[PDB]
Amino acid sequence: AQQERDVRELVRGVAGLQDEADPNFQLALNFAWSNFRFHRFLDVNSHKIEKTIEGIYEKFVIHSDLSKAASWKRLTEEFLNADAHYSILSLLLCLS
Amino acid sequence: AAANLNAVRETMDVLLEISRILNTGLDMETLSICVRLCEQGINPEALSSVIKELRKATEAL
Repeated sequence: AQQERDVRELVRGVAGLQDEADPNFQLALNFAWSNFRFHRFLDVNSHKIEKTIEGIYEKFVIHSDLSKAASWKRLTEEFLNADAHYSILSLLLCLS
Repeated sequence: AAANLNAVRETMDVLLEISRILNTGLDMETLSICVRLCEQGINPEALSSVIKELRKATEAL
C-alpha cells in the first residue's frame, strides 16, 4: 500500500513528472513495476558488499584523502549497526 | 517512544552523507524512498536500473 505510493513518488521525483494524469507518468510507472517484477538478479551478497566498502576505504587512503577516508570508515561502521543494510548499500554503490 | 525518530534521523543523515561521498545524485527525499523500498524487499539492482532509466529519459523530455 505504502509501497505503491513510494513507487509513484519515486517516478515523480526522479523522472520529474509531477502530474499523474500525464500518460508519461503512467508509462514510467508501468515500466518501474515491470522492472521490479522481472526477477533477474542474484540476491545481495553481504560479504561482497563489505569487500567493496573496504575497497573504497583503501582508495581514499591511497590518494591521501584522509578526511574522506576517516569519514567513509566512520559513517559505514556506524550505519552497519542497527538484511536491508546491505541492500541499501548495494543500491548506493550501483548509483555511484 | 520519541527516541526512535531521532535514531531514524541520525541514520538517514549518515546514509545521505554516504550517498554524497559516493556521488549518487540522490536527495534526502528520494533517498528515504529508496530505503523503504529496499526494506520492503525490492531488489536494489532492479531499483538502480529503474532510477537510471527514469533519469536517462527526463532530461530528454
